[PDB]
Amino acid sequence: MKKIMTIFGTRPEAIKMAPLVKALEQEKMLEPIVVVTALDSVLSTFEIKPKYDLNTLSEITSKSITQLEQVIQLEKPDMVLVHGDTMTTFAGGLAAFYNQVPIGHVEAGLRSYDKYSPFPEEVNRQLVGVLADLHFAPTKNAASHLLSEGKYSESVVVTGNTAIDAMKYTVDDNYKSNIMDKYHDKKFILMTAHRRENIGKPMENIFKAVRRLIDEYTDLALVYPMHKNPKVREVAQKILGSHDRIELIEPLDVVDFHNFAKKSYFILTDSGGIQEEAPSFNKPVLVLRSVTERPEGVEAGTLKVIGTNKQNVYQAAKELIDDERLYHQMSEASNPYGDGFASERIVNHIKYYLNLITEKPSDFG
Amino acid sequence: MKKIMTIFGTRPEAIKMAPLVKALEQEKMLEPIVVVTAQHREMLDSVLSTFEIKPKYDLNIMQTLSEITSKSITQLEQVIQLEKPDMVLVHGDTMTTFAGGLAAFYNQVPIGHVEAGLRSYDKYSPFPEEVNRQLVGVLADLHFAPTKNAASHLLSEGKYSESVVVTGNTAIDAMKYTVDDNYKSNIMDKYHDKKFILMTAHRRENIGKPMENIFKAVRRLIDEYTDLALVYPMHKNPKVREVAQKILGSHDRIELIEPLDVVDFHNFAKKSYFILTDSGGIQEEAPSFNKPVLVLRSVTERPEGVEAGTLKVIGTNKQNVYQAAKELIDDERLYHQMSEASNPYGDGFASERIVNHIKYYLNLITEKPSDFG
Ligand SMILES: O=c1ccn([C@@H]2O[C@H](COP(=O)(O)OP(=O)(O)O)[C@@H](O)[C@H]2O)c(=O)[nH]1
Ligand SMILES: O=c1ccn([C@@H]2O[C@H](COP(=O)(O)OP(=O)(O)O)[C@@H](O)[C@H]2O)c(=O)[nH]1
Repeated sequence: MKKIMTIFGTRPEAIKMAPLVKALEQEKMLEPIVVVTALDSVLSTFEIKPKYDLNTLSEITSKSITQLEQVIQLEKPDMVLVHGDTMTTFAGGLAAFYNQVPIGHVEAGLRSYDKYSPFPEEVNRQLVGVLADLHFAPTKNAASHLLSEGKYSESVVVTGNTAIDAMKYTVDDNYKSNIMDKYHDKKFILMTAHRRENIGKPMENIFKAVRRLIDEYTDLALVYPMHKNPKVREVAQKILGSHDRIELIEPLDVVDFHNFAKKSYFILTDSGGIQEEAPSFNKPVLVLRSVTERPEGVEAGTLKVIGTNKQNVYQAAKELIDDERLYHQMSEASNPYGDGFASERIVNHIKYYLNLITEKPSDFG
Repeated sequence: MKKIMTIFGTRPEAIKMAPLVKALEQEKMLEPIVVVTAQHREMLDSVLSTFEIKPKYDLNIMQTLSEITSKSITQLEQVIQLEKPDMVLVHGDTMTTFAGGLAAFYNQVPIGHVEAGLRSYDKYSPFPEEVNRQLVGVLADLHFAPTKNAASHLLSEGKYSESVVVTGNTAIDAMKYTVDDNYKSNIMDKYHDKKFILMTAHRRENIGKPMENIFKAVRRLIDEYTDLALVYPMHKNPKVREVAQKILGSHDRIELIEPLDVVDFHNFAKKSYFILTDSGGIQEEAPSFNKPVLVLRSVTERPEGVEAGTLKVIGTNKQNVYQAAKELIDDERLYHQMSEASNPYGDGFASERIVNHIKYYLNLITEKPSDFG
């Protein structure tokens, strides 16, 4: 009945938007129109078929704006939903605004308050914050950023992060894997590293710290689904290669990654999405960054921001291994990012906003 | 020297940026690189000749709002990468302002926002200007706020304290260049025995009935008051002109004319009885001419002139426009209250303050200018 356009252009966004597309599909009064800019394995896992598959930073924005406008004018959606902070999020929000279509921002209000870090993500989410009619903040902290900036009180709602909802479709407590069977008698670290700010010396530092832990603790193993970057793979192979307790593998599909994460000892990562998922797996996370836009997990105790200095990475992981009570406290901390029903809240906020229902959902929480 | 790129694309924007380009020219340590995008093409040239400015780049851009933005960002990036400016200056809230600010940001060039912080706090009014100035507020490194009220909007939104500076509006600086001692006009001479209303209206007012309402209210005042006249420099839009002709045409004491060059418009505004307009720029200039303004907008981002007393916001309802104008005509005390009010928008030296803030920011000078106000 009411057309809800969902625009997304990356695999991490597809994971976060997929459960919302399923909730919009299940809702009788709303019809989702899926637009991919833009991944295929995520779309098949959640059984989503895009209606549109489109397809310098200036050229990306320029092309995205005009093509998304063509799709918006053809479909005439009642609302456009954009996610987070990528080039597509801003281009989709701006094309919607120019066509006077209401905008819902999924995962609204994250802030580093530094224009050049993350670049261009910090500016993208701040620019979308200007356009959006509804801000689906994942946490009360993100909602406070928007309320303090002067966004209208009633337009800011706390729903939780849809990353936790996606886990309901992927986790299988009877999951099977030959790599997991190989390390049945080991405690494995699950590591991922993709941030441009960690290319070069940060990566060498991280790998030497992890290699030292692998040498010192014989019952430890490492599973590292590596980004395809040839330089980082060369560096990974020199420090971490030819070791039977280290698995240097390709990126995992989301079913395999979530099930690996659920069996890991702890996670080492610079990922934003893994920080929101990890507390629901009861897995401590050591965040390989110097600044965070997810302080909620730090306050809850689920994560610890350790930077990329070789000594700090090594010492922080060693403390997690040696102090079982600290490990258990980080594992048991509740997820401040959601309870798995963010999509249902978002759907009911959309219905309320479009005058299809009288009840407005309460803030998650 | 440092390269200061000044990007602007419309005649109103050229009027406000021209005195700043002249101050950047006069400044020994800075070089202005003038980039014009020409959404307004013909009228933009007479502004450039009045102030003696020759653009280094003249891009042909100018179509949906998406297409304008899409074309402007890539072409302005090409100019930014070729020139490698030390700072990009954008003005106000047009499509060029945002596209130039975004291309500068993607190339990590510092951004100075001339006329920063105006807010209606309504996403669809002015559309797309309110959103454009809010989007540029996210990108800018220096916010040259025209008034303390505009600076308060930026400070309340969380912009860094030292990045927000009050300079006054460059619209008042431009009026120093539009004085013509040998000024004459045959239209003014024809109405030497009349009190004329000077009216201007944007093309967007003709989407729905606002323009028709305004014109019927004004025609009624011309019919009722024989000593009144109307001077209306019309946008070229054929649809605007059909509606003007159909309501205000074939009428004694009404001049339906072409857009005026800025020297004539400023000199017509000084001899008018009062101004009837939806213009943003005229609201900032009018107090310096001691002229009352009836603002044809439902929401304003210029409350300073309302507080000072030169401006009254009256909307576009036919009865309200007619009653508000009739009250100005009948109540000489109220006309006097709106006339003698001081200008809260500037003193004519905003450009010098902007230039010294730029020098300070790029570490060329130690003194930071004080806040105008
Ligand atoms: O090999 C991998 C690594 C990550 N993930 C998932 O991808 C998201 C995180 O993506 P990434 O770290 O690349 O991006 P970020 O979240 O930092 O933007 C989370 O949902 C992870 O569970 C995945 O499916 N396979
Ligand atoms: O025929 C005209 C009408 C206006 N102006 C000037 O143009 C600016 C206002 O332009 P406009 O109202 O079209 O745009 P706005 O300010 O509303 O964006 C002010 O400097 C006016 O003095 C002009 O030179 N000639």
